[PDB]
Amino acid sequence: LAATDTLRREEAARQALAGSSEAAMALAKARYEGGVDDYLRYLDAQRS
Amino acid sequence: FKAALSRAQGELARAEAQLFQAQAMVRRYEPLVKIDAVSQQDFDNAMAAL
Amino acid sequence: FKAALSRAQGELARAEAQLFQAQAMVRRYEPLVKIDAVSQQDFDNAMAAL
Amino acid sequence: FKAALSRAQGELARAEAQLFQAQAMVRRYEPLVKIDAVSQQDFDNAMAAL
Amino acid sequence: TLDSRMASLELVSQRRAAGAATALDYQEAVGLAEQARAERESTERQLR
Repeated sequence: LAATDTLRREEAARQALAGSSEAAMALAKARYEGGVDDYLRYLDAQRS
Repeated sequence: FKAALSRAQGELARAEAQLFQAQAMVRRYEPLVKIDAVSQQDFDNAMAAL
Repeated sequence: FKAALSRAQGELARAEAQLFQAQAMVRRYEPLVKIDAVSQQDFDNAMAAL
Repeated sequence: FKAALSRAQGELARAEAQLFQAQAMVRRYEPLVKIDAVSQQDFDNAMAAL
Repeated sequence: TLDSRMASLELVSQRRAAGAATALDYQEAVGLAEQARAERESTERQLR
């Protein structure tokens, strides 16, 4: 029970983190297509 | 006087090149600041540079 | 007058050195920007410097 | 004389652009420094720039 | 540590709101706060 409860909350936190990195994707891709950031920054964001 | 004119035109060309760079910077930054990809401060600096 | 010409030639030599550097930078950036190795902002800055 | 006035007006326009940028910087930093979002040193630098 | 992360997150949120920070900084602060929350869940599980 303790593991299941703590893991539900932990997965919620990790899902929020993944959503945050995906928002970083949206922004980094927008910058790259906008010609501000090179491909290296976009690829680094993808890896992250 | 032709030489002085050439110097003035060279300064003009330098200023125009800088202006083209600033215009390009602002054109790229304008849609990005709308989605907060660049700081409003950075866009304001770009606009001041333009 | 010979000294003034020497001074002006020194200034021209410095300008030519700067032009050479900018030309080399743009030559290196031109193939790289096509594969997006350098940002479009950086290429336009290099072109403005040239 | 008209050209001299135009040149001076261009210089004034650049100064006004710089003043506008500094005003925006200070306006943004003023609420932030109260919550210590920006360093007191940075706020004093912004005030000096303004 | 999580309280520190939330303090920094709120502070960066204010900085973005005032326009002195990009959305990238806000996103990475969010990710850091989520990471601290996941760490707290892991320690809670261990304690239970």
